[PDB]
Amino acid sequence: MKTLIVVDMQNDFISPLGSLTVPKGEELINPISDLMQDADRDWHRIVVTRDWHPSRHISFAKNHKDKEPYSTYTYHSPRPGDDSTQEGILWPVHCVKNTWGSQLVDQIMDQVVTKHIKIVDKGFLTDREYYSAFHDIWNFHKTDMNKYLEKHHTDEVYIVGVALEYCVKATAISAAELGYKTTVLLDYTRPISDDPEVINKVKEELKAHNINVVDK
Ligand SMILES: [Mg+2]
Ligand SMILES: [Zn+2]
Repeated sequence: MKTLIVVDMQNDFISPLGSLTVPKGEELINPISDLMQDADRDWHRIVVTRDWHPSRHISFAKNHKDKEPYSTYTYHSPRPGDDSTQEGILWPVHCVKNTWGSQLVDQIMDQVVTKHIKIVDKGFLTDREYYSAFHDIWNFHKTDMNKYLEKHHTDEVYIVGVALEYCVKATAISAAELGYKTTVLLDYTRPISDDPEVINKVKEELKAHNINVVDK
């Protein structure tokens, strides 16, 4: 069956008042809300995801001496004895747990609360980045996502939300790797990068992982 995953539709990403606004992100609120309620889409289940960071999170530039937001940083595997590394971006503080910024945007939250929609939080471990809604960048900690999808007989995963080139892409790739027929509905996503070229690049990467990219 089909599960819709709505990725990180949170204030810090969507509102201009947010600390890490996705350009044109406000355009997604109503259409995604409509998508969630559209019976023609045959959603057996909907899952919404949230970045759920502590203020001391390793991904915030603020928590690093002599490093400013949007700078590059070398992350180190948290497993002891493992010494591999990954290139990453240090960010402005965003989606801190229990703050306005980490709240699902009103219109989505309203749906989640009244329809009792499953929430998956990621990014709460201080020591690592966590783009994918399925597991951290090391594939060390997993969320309950996969188990939830399995319980609910999911064979098709549809992904919408923000940011196209980060949490959306990472979640889509996880879903495909785990054997779900995965689709990204492009029109229901936005990149953080105000660069039109970024859309094409992601499109190609997704297709290379056998993920369907359609507009609507
Ligand atoms: Mg802003
Ligand atoms: Zn984040």
